[PDB]
Amino acid sequence: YHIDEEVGFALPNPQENLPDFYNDWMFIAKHLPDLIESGQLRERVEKLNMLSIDHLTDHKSQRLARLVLGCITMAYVWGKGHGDVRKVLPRNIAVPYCQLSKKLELPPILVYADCVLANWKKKDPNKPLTYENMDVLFSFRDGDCSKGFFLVHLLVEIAAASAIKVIPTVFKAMQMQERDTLLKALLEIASCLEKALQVFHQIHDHVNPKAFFSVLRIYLSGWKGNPQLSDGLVYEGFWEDPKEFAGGSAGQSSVFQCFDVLLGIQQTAGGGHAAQFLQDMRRYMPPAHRNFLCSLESNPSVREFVLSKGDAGLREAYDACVKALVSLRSYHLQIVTKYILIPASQQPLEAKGTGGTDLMNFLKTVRSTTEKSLLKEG
Ligand code: HEM
Ligand SMILES: N[C@@H](Cc1c[nH]c2ccccc12)C(=O)O
Ligand SMILES: OCCc1c[nH]c2ccccc12
Ligand SMILES: [C-]#N
Repeated sequence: YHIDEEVGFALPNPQENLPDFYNDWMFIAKHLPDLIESGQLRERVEKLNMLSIDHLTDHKSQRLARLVLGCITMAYVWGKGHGDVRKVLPRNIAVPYCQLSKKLELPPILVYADCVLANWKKKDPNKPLTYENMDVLFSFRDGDCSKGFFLVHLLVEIAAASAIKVIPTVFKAMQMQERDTLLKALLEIASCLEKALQVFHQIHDHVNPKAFFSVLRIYLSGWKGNPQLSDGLVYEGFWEDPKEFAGGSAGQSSVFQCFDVLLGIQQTAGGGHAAQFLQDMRRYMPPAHRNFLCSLESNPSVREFVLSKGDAGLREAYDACVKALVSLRSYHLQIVTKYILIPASQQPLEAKGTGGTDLMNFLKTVRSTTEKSLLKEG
């Protein structure tokens, strides 16, 4: 399902530079801070050629092109970020992006898989994976803190993906009726999620609230139920009409949905607005990751197994994992308070996320549903 023991769902060292045929593309993406502040970005994209996508070799190259075309499309649509919006996207950039998006089974807009999972490099390949030894490929503006913002996600993915290699043990242990193995395995998955919470903490160090809310957040925004492009973005040449597509969010990460599926926390059940979002966001993941969540869903329920056995140590191990998810979501709400709610209040009905959710009801519903799945002695 394209999963690595070392790095998780991220590409193990993604493609940094394209074939030379797409040098028009790579120049605009690499120098986005300057071109946007100059006010000359839109002319530079409007004055382009319609480059055909046939000469992109493999998956790693196509995933860099997604990121290049995606970043460019955001810089073009939003502009300097003040209100001057572009409701129509040029035929020269839009058609190859739509064609590349249809080939990779993704929507034509920047997603988590682009701007986090394909948007990094190792400085000194020998040394271990960390904030000092890592750097993003692309930023949007100067002082947008995109290095810290994107890489904190990637490091939390990596921390959480230590658990993903334990999953086959869990289902093998249930199938073979091996209780002690299943107990050990669940505690290891809990241990990984606790360590993922510690990796989360550094967002305060590497990301400034005002920088995030006012500068960066507008470039991660999309155009599905967005007042600025209410009908949607027009992909000229490729599509007849405007088309709505949700903006980027960590809700588009597979790691952060898979533990709910693993543990039998039914976030996607019920038909309410939150479940609908979390399901819909699986179409904003690359197909291999969508299949991982699928495969995991098709397995027998760990929850049902644990409740059936009348076993305290097994229930407690299971609860460790659920607690860890509740801790992450509770902390994420504190991050939302510092990085959205307070910044929004210093700005001269319902607050909307970049993905389009009613964020405070949404997030608390998702945390609530997680808490309800705590067993507590059967
Ligand atoms: C400045 C930092 C952050 C802000 C302001 C923020 C804000 C939000 C918002 C508003 C949503 C609701 C969905 C939407 O409409 O977009 C959301 C969902 C989510 N965020 Fe974040 N977020 C941040 C960082 C993170 C990080 C670092 C992670 C994980 C490593 C994360 C994981 C999630 C997940 C998994 C969801 C989906 C709902 C859930 O399962 O709890 N977020 N976030
Ligand atoms: N949904 C967040 C933005 C966000 C947080 N983490 C992300 C990761 C990728 C893309 C977007 C995001 C907001 O409304 O502010
Ligand atoms: O909202 C908290 C973010 C989150 C949900 N599930 C996860 C699993 C691993 C790491 C972070 C998360
Ligand atoms: C978090 N989006």
